[PDB]
Amino acid sequence: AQISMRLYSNRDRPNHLGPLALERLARVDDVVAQPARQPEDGFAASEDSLLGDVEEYARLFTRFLDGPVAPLGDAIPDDPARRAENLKASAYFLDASMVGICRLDPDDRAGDCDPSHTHALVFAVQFGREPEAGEAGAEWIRGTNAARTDMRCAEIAAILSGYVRWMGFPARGHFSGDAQVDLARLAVRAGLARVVDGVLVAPFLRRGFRLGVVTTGYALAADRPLAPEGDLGETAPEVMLGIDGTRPGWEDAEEEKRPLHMGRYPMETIRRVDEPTTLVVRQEIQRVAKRGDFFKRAEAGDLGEKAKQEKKRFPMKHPLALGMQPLIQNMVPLQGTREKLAPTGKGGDLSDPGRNAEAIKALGYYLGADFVGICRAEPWMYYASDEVEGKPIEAYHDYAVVMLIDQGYETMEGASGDDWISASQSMRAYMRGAEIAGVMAAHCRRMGYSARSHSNAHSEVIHNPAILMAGLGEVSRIGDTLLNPFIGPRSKSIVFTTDLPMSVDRPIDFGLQDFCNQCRKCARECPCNAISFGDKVMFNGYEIWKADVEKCTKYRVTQMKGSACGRCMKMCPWNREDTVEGRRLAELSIKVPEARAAIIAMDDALQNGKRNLIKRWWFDLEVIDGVAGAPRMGTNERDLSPDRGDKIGANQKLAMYPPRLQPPPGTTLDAVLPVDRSGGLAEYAAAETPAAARARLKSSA
Ligand code: B12
Ligand code: SF4
Ligand code: SF4
Ligand SMILES: [Cl-]
Ligand code: NA
Repeated sequence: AQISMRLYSNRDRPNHLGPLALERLARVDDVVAQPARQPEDGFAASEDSLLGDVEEYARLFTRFLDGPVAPLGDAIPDDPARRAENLKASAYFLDASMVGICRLDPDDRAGDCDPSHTHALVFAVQFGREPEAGEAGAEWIRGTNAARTDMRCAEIAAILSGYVRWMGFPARGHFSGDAQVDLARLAVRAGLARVVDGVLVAPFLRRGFRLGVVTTGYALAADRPLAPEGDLGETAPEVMLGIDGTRPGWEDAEEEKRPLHMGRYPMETIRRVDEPTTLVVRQEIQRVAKRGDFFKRAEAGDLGEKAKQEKKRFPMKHPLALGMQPLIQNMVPLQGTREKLAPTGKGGDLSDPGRNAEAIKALGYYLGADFVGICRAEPWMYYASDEVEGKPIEAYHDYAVVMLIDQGYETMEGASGDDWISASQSMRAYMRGAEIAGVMAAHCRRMGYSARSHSNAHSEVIHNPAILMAGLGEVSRIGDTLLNPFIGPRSKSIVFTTDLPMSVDRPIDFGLQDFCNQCRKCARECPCNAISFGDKVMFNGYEIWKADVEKCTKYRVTQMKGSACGRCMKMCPWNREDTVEGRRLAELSIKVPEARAAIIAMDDALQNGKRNLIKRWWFDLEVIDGVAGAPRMGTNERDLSPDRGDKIGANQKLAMYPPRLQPPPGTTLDAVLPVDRSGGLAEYAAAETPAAARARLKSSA
């Protein structure tokens, strides 16, 4: 029934080409400049609207369009064609819609622009889809598209300019809200648009778009403008069908037939159940100090000196991740309120919780979420106490809005999972989520409903049980990661809590317990053997495959041949391309139990998980002592591993750290609690089986 996905794989298409067939458009060497403006919204935004909130995050991102420049090291590639590919691939990684590069002339440097800048990276972001007339949340969104899309342009320009600054080259970001150059002119010269009746028109971006620019003296290979008159070739048969793995020409129209609140993926086709597919015993779940998060344990010294020394650095070794850091850290003060608010009367009719749910979903999809779900924020989902002052955390809000951001299939295909780009994949998703949820929570507060977002930089809730209760994933063998039937385990979640009354979603059942029970690929491929090859256990009141969080923490924080790790997400059979056959393999896994073992086995026989060298678009750069250079100890380039054989389930002994082996509630980062590994190993051997738990509970039912 869903026929918008691609027929053809993009496995041989380098990332710098992007998802659109820009290389098949008619181009010429030069065009005559003419006056032009960016697309704008058709209607005006009310005070019920989100406008003030996206404007605030744009202003925040504006502070990072310029910054300090690092010292130039010895490891930046000289070739401007290679530089151009890398930087275009970077923009597409950050979800630019269309990217091009041009030279800056003297008339461009005659304004406030740095006279050393000779090149411009120009990118467009397409307008978001908006709800139709009469749909829930239409008043929240109408008239906000240029400001919403400007926000995303500032964000991307700030990250990319900061990335070039960390490589040792001055660079400045620009967008409508703060520009030293003529954006519309540069968009024409870089080949993204043409002028129609004084307004820019971009092939393929039929909803409208906004522009961002990074100017720099980092020399880049330039592009050519579009042929100025006549048909560009956007509906040629190779383009329409997406032969090279590009977006099919009918996808826009087909997508617009789904209500915005339903998302892009057909989650309405997955079975719902009232209780999760795995046992949750709420009366037996103890709340955990934030100080027990194993990154906080590492920071405090619980895992030894090396882990402590590397804690702040480990995800910020690559210059691209360093470009994101300022945005991530400075969104934290904007996360929101814990105190009750009074309804303000803004936001339209909020009396139907079913419609409030649809409005919130539409809002998340508009802003860029891949999935949106809603659950009750149960008290046991909040941490017991904060790690800084040690004060109790209250269960202050009623609902959790959970959103998933796809970490990116095509980048992960090129990667080892634990190489130089790994943490940049995590941070992009963390950054994008934090932005979306910050805006959404601010809108709730505008309507007089208390709301706070919960980011990688500062959460007061554990995301996992909210992902489970919101019906966005099932418990997987990976352990501390939940798996979605369409994007697999390839996601970062963001949560914001709120008091806005909403209908809640239900847990999902797509057969994963049976599937993971017959598969061991993640376990086999984990560089530190942290994933369980055995059966599910009870842990702090719930059934789970408990990974060894001490082993995984130490590997991610301290391994030196990349930046952190997410290899388990890469190796999973459910991590697949968004094509007709890929979707079909997932459908079969869901609908046909007798096919699962074959799918599991063929995933290895066909070498899924092999590194695709065409997709390796990033530079292997490690910042040490403030300077980018070649990796000091090398780079992980892992391939598929052989079996551990047949008895590994019975032989592997992992350590678990339920509340009794954690720093108690009220413990702060000022105290040290050496991790009790021998006790955690014994605790795992003593864990109740889920069968025994069900038997025990039944005797009190
Ligand atoms: C610290 C941390 C880690 C640490 C330490 C985890 C720990 N247990 O201390 C380590 C290094 C192990 C880790 C690893 C990774 N993590 Co991590 N991490 C966190 C973080 C920031 C805090 C977790 C926490 O507080 N743990 C301390 C206590 C609560 O741990 P716990 O008692 O052992 O409980 C864990 C689970 O059992 C589960 N949980 C708790 N209560 C309940 C109840 C039920 C019913 C269920 C089903 C589960 C569940 O949540 C906890 C996750 O650590 C969260 C984000 C967040 N705020 O939740 C993510 C988070 C869990 N990580 C995530 C991911 C993706 C990863 C990696 C894949 C790394 C990467 N490249 O992205 C790996 C996966 C490791 C694995 N095998 O599963 C995602 C998972 C998303 C998803 N799809 O489910 C999260 C939610 C971050 C995010 N916003 O997306 N991470
Ligand atoms: S790799 Fe196999 S076992 Fe591990 S999570 Fe994916 S499907 Fe489950
Ligand atoms: S469990 Fe940790 S170390 Fe193992 S693959 Fe996953 S992220 Fe890497
Ligand atoms: Cl994590
Ligand atoms: Na795969």
